[PDB]
Order: sequence, then structure tokens, then C-alpha cells
Amino acid sequence: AHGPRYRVPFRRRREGKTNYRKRLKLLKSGKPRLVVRKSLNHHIAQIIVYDPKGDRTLVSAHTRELIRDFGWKGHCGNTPSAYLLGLLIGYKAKQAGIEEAILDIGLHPPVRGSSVFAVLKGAVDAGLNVPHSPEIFPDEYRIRGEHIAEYAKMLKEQDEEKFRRQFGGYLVKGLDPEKLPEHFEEVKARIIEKFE
Amino acid sequence: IPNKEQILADWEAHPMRRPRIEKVTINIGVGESGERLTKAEIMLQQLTGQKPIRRKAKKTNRDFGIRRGEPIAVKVTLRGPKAYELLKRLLAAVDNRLKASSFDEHGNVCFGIEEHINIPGVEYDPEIGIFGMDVCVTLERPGFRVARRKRKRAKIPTRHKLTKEEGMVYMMEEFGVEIVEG
Amino acid sequence: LRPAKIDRYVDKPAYTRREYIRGAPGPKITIFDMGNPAGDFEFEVSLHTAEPVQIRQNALEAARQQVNRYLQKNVGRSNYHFKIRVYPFQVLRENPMYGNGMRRPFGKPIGLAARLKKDQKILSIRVNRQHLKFAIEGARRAAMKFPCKCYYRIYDKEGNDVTTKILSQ
Amino acid sequence: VQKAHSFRRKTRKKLSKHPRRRGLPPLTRFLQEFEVGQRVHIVIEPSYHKGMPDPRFHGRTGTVVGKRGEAYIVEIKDGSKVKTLFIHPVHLRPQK
RNA sequence: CUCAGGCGGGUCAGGAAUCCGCCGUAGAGUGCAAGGGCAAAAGCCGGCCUGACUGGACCCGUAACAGAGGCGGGUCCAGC
RNA sequence: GGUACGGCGGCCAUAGCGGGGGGGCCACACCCGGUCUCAUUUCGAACCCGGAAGUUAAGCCCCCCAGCGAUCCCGGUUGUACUGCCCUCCGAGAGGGGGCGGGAAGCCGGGGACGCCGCCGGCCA
Repeated sequence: AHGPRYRVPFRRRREGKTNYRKRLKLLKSGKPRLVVRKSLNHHIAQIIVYDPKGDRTLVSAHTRELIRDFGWKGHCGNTPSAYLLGLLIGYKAKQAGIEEAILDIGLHPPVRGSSVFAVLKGAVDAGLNVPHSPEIFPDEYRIRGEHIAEYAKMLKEQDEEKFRRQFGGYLVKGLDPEKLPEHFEEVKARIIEKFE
Repeated sequence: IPNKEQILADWEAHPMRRPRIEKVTINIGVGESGERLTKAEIMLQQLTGQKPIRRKAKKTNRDFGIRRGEPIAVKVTLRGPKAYELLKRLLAAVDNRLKASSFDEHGNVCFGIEEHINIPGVEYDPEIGIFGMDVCVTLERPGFRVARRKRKRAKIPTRHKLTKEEGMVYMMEEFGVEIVEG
Repeated sequence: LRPAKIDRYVDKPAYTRREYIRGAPGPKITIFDMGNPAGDFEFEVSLHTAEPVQIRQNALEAARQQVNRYLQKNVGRSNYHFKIRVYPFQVLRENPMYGNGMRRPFGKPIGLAARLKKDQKILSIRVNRQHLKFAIEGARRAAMKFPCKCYYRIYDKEGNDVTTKILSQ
Repeated sequence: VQKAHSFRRKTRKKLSKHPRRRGLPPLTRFLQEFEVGQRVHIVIEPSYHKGMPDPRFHGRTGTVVGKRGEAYIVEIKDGSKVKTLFIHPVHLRPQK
């Protein structure tokens, strides 16, 4: 600011973290908010309720707990990880006693087939009553994770050094990029059996 | 450039401080809507590979014979290895010297090409005279995405902002020489 | 020209918004700094008003002309700085009156005047020690042209009142 | 010349906002709640143009006597007449 | 998605054609007077659409306090 | 219980603008590549999909300032400017004055201020 008439935006608006116009519309419902947030290497899902003096989180889930606990050695910034996290948070909400929520994707755009909508699909499959329309979900093959395996196979067919550059972390970790759908199915079965 | 060796030492010490080309823009000020504009369009398509953008007229000016909403000029923007190769080609087609009084305060180069070289082709089926362009290459540092991304947007401090001497040094090291415009 | 007593008093509200006043006249006084504004002068004689008064631009111009003439004759252009510290902003109107009377009696602009507050400086003459008597005489002549009682004070560079001190010795 | 009263008659300063308060207000006032019998001050938020009471009743204190939709029913005493208004919570403030 | 204006740099191209970078609290814009409000918009550019609809309630203003035919506005229930 | 880790918020500049030093367990980023999802009225620039070769250069995190902006306390201007009620107080008039009750704005000097605080989680213990 350089003058008395300058209008300094809210702290969160300056930090570029909140869209208050959408936040007001979300809060007008008066229902728990299923907040989904994305990062380069992780995903975050929380369920929050409103307090006039500060929001309170009831149940929170992360992807860092998927590597441990159930066991998920894949990259935590992709659609299968998002789906697993959605299942986990949905089951946690059912355990906590909340069955319906309202999705909150923050500043992310509403693009079809995104990881946020993968999380929404995972929560719905878990059992949470989150309003939605099926047309927005990612395709079943992408949800399972085939596209990654197809890309890995294409890279292997093409120059192998490029394939190693693309999937270097999986090689050192000990997982072949192919069979990742099988790994994801095993993880999903583990989670379902644990929570049922 | 008295600070050439200091800038090179800083660059080698901190690789993330090495300037890089952000984008190279080719503009054609046709100043008219018609077969000449279409000629500029097709020539740019052949030169680059990607289709161009027609620019409309802001306000009206009977002196230049323009009308609001009428396409006037043509624009194209290139980035990446294509930008590298095409920039090399245009800088070779034009004489290999950039005048000192062309770098702005942020180390961006803006020159013009009036003659056709480097596999130009002398086809004159279209207007033909539509040739002639202004080339503007912008420089950046790798961590400039902050000021352009939507979420968690911030500002780039003067420490990371570029400048004239650094832009000149990078241009010289990459390719080309500078002249003192007499 | 009507008597100045009609506009001498400040009962009426301020009338200075040229954006909405139609036909407001242009100023008749255009010079406010005279002599050597940048000169280094030891003493400053300031003329203050005793009552809140409105001084017409005609009176301001008359005082300016006479004081400037006296100062030029008796001092020298490079030995004084005569300044008028107030600009005329108030717009003096008049009722534009076969021939109606008091019907639609809002007045049309006829002149300009400067409104002042109690004990407010009107003009200041900066001079050295030698020309203090001439400065005092000029201030008296200016005061004789105004519609109210006025007095004069002598200040040093800092701004301390030394009128009695100086005029005594 | 006599002038009839309209919604925005002589509201140049009453309905103006502080220069540093330009923009959306914090959501607490929008999402606040009230109970029957509670007394609330009527402070209009100029930015929000829905559920706004007549500015003639700005600055008063009224009693909540019900709710309809998202608007609160506020009763005031103008002289000796009881006037009922439907005011959005954003235009209301609790007493004390 | 962000304006008016300004600064430095560009072939015809100059004060003004079309561009590139930076500063820029709105100094732009709103269909129209003025006032107020609007910047991840109420402004600019696009996609779809007709709620500019049907059957009805309560309330504020014209018309403070303090009466009103007609008119305008606000908060809602149901239908599609 | 720790943490120069993150998500969602409250008051919305005492919190902003501009500067200096420090950091990469995890985490946040820059960034490598665009088959698949998505997109350009061209451009994988943004948005989106797939990851880790490199980096802490900077966003971010920790600490510091008083140049601008803002704003809190104290002292001077000052109980000054202004003002509610009464008046057989003065003044040719304008207007002022006495009694009781309120009381600035701006400016100058010395301090403060480079934000507090809430719910949950990651990593370690």
C-alpha cells in the first residue's frame, strides 16, 4: 500500500489460498465440507465444519499414510493414489458418523477426469453421500491406472534410457511400472477388508 | 560489459540463476485485411509450423484506413527447442549483430527483419510484400513461474529479476555479438 | 460599483465552486509576488486583520499597486519582497434587478473577494533593517484601503514578535 | 422544489463505505445466527443489495420475532406504530 | 481473464496502425444523468438457456411520526 | 513432547510496500516429458496428465529494520478551535463574554509497530 485509500486484500487472498466468493456459497449450505487439495507429490482430503471463530476439522486423511499402514509404493500424485485416499477418507467419515458432505476443490478448476474428482469417486464408492453427477468422474481404466502402464510399455518399446528417466524412482523402489494396476487392486482390497 | 566474468562466475556457482529464453514472438504489422493478410498467415505457417493469430483493430483511425473489429496484424509465439532453432535461423538470416540500444530494462531483445534468408523461399503467389517482421525474444530465470501461476501467486524480487547487462551476456554466450550502433 | 460594506461581512456561506457556478468572473488581480522573492531579508512586516473580513479583489489590487509603487520609489526592486498571502475565492453575486423585483432573486456573479479569519495575515513585506520605516508606511497605506481595522507586526527570521523591541530604539 | 422520498434519497454518505473497507465483508456477519427475542442493530452493508431494509431505518435496534427463508423478521417501533421488516443477517449486528 | 495512463524496446510504422517486458487500488468500464457499489468482478471475452413464466401469501415506500385508491420494491410456499 | 513442515480458517495494513542474513529428514516448490484426461480463439505460456536428474537461485519457512504507508501510547501547541443550557454581561453593528457541562483536527518531540490466534494432520520422538 502507498496511500490511506489503498485497500489491502485479506491475508489468505494475498497468499492466493482462498476464494471467498465460492467459500460463502459453500458455507450457505450449512453442511460439512469435504475439502480436497492437491500437491506435486501428495494429496490431502479433510472434512471440516464451520465455526464463526474458526473452522474445525473432524477427520483428516493424507497420502503419506498410504505408503505406510496399508502399503502403497506408487507415486502419491496420481489418479490411483487419489482414488485410494478418497476411499480411506470416506471410510473414516463413515466411522466418525458423518455420511453426507459437500465437495470443496478450492481454487482448482472443474476439469473432467481430474484427481479431485477421482477422490470424489473414491469417497462415493466408500459410501459418503456427496452430491455429484457421474459424467464428471474419470474413466474406469484411468481410475484403475492402465494409462500409466501403457505409457511405460510405450517407453520400453521406444528408447530405454527415456523410460528409465521417466520411471527412475520405481526402479530403485523395487516396483516395475507395469503391474501397477495389480498393485492398486491389492491395496484397494486391503483397505476394504480393513474397514469392513 | 565490465561485469561479464562476474556474471559468468555467478551463473556457474548457481545454475538456477542462468537466464533462459522464455518465448520468441514474431509479429507482422500488415495494416490491412485481405489477400496480403492471408499471405502473411500462410508464410508464417510455413515458417513456424503452428497457425497464426489474427489481431483486431483497437479504436478507429481513418488515417491508417482501419476499422474496429477488422483483423489487422498477425502474431505467432514459439517456445522450447522449436524456439531455439527458429531463433537461431532468424538471427542468422539477419546480420549477426544486435545493437546495444535494443535491450530493455529487463534484458529482452526486440529487432526487425526486412530481408528473407535461411531457407526463405521467394514464392510470390501471395502478396509477397507481406514479408517483414519484428522479432521479440524475452528472457527469464527458471523460477519465474511464480508470477504467472494462479494458485499461490507471488512477486519476483529485484534479486531474481533480469537486467540489460545480464541479458546481453546471455545473448553473447548463446550466439551472436553486440554493436554500438555507430 | 456598489459599496464594499455589502460584502464586508461573512454571514453568508462559502461560494467558491466554479464547477457549478455559471458565469463566474475571472480574477482582476494577477500579481502576488514582487521584489526579490529569493532575497535574504532580516525582518518581515506582516499586516493582520482584527476581524473576520472579506476583502474585494478591487481593494486588494489597489493596495498592491500603491504599495508596490511606494516600495519601488523608496526602497529598490532588489531590497524588498512584497507578498499578498490570500487569493480571492469567494464569488460576489447580485440580484439582476416593466422589471420584476425579488421574483427569482438569486443573484448573478459580479465580482470576487477573499475571506479571512480573525488575526489572519493579509500581506507581508520582507526588508532589511534600513527599509523598515518604508515597509511600515507601505503596510499603513495598504491598511487604509481595507474595509476593517488592521494592525502590523514585525517578525525576525525565526518568527518571534520583536515589533516593540525594534521600533523602540 | 419538494422531493418525494425514494430508496436512495440522501444516502451519499450514509450508504458509502470506508475506502479501506471496499470489497466483500468478512463472512461472519453473513453467516451469523439469531434467536427469537434477541435484539439486533440494523447496520446496512451497501455492497449486498439483497434483503436490504429501507435506509430510513438504518442505525436502529430491533427485536427478532421470527425467520423466513434466509431473512430475519425484525420488529421496530416508529413513533407508536409497530413496523415489521425482513432483513438479511448481513445487515444485522447483535447487541452487546 | 483484468482496466485507464505511463516508462524502456521494436520493418515499413511517425503523436497516433500491430507487438514485447515492467510499474499500475482502478486514476478504466457499467446502455444512458448523478450518487453509491462492484478487480481470481457486478468489468472483458466465451458455453448453454429464457425465471422478462404460472397459482398465491406476508411486509416496507410513495404517504416518517400519522389516515390511502393506484403504483414500485423486498422475504417466501407450490408448479414447470 | 518436539519440528526454519503442510491443509482449513478468525481479526482484515499495528498485519502493507521495500530491504538484509539463514534452510532443505519428511513436507512445500523450481524443474524433466507431453501417448493417455484436459487446452490454446497459436503457444503443455496458463490449465491438465505423467515423475524425480538437478536446485535451494525463489515461492515458502526462521530471524532482523522504521525509507514510504498505516496506526497505538505519552508530552507541547491546549483545555486552543468548536459546542449544549441560562443570562437585566459587553459591543453602534458584526459579533463577543460570564456560570455549569463536553472537547477536537492538524503539526512538533519521544516510544510502539516488519502481525496475534484457532482446528487438524505429516515426520521424528
